[PDB]
Amino acid sequence: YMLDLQPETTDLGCIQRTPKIQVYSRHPAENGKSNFLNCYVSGFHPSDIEVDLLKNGERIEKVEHSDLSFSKDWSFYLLYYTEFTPTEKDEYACRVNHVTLSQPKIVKWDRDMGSHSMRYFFTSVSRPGRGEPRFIAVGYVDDTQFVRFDSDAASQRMEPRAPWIEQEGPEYWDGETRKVKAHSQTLRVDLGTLRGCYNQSEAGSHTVQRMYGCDVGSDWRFLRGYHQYAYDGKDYIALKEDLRSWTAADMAAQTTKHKWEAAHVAEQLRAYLEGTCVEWLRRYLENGKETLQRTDAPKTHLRCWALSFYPAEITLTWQTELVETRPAGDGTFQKWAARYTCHVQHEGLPKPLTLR
Amino acid sequence: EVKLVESGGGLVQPGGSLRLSCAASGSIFSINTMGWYRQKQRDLVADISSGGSTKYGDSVKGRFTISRDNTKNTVYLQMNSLKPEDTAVYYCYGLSYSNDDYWGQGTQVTVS
Repeated sequence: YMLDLQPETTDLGCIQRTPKIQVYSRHPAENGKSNFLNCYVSGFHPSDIEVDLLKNGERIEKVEHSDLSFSKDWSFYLLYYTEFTPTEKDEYACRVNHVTLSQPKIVKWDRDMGSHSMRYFFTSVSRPGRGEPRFIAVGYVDDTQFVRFDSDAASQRMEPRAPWIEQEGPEYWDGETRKVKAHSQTLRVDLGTLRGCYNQSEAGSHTVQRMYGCDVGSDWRFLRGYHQYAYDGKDYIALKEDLRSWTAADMAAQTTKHKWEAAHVAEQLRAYLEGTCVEWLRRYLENGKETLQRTDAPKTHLRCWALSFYPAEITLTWQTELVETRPAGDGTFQKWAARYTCHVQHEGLPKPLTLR
Repeated sequence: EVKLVESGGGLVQPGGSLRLSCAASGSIFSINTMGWYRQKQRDLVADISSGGSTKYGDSVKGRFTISRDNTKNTVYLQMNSLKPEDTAVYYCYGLSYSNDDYWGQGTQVTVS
């Protein structure tokens, strides 16, 4: 359930990161047994990226990818995947091209290896001359995506991405579609506005990112709310933890801050984050209790491995190189780190485990 | 191990055309996909597998055509309706059947 404000309320008034790449299978590879080959790219900015899955020196034809989302530091992440049956002779790799790379990078597949939250992420990237900006919105409950919207897709509707949200009727999807299009119109106007506030050329591509949501404890009571904004991967304006004042990053954001303090925008957001957001999060937790209220403990086994766990939050410490937690593609997550002992903290564990 | 011999670049008037060609050395068993990138980053222009499966970058779709000799490991790029924004160094590249990439030195293409 998204925010429902008028477009003029969030009216604005006035650094490249290279991707980390991981190639892996969803399950442990067995020759002759069907599996999924994954390429996980994360930590990159801007969002424009080209990813191929390779089999024996050529491109795999039917490769799908997840909806574009970003982390707390505004860097993007994507999962590219395809169904495959590995054999002894076949060799697989992932190729990634990005503005930060002087040539495409190839990473080969090594065959031999509580609290709750609702979040909404919005990304708008301008394409001068090629039309309106590319707009993608995604909604999360914990680490489970449940809705999405792509401006380039054919439906022009908010679409389900979890089984439990398909229960909702047409009135829900009509309202979500209407609201997500209003989020898109606001972001498009902001892209044109922000180019003027920074005196930038009309030919360059720029990115606007918006995030908001709410946390609740194990008692499903409100803990914290968020509402943050970024331009080209850098903090622009953010609502503080008290949800009553703004953090502006530069002089252009200070003018928006004063326009938003006078028009009382923070008060309209706090009503949503403390009320509506919490209310519908509890509705989602109830309707998807078989999915959302589960915890899968990591199957564990110098390299400490942790597989098939949910939620994604985990801690692996050696008593050193730790990879970013990665999606298996089936709702679970994976991670590993590199006299000695390995400590594993996870919500699905009674007490921290120790691997020697 | 593998050497890529490029040819066919140079100067051309807007609207004109050029044919690039890239020949791979070594065994015919050592190269699968062949194609071109063009140039911070370098962008995909066109590539083709040994079986004839092609892929084109969006900015050259319709105007550029890549083809391959069945006998040798040699590919050709027919670049039609060239624009000033097509000016770049075009790098030939190839992929071994173990996903090792080989890169040529590149050929400058300039459109007046």
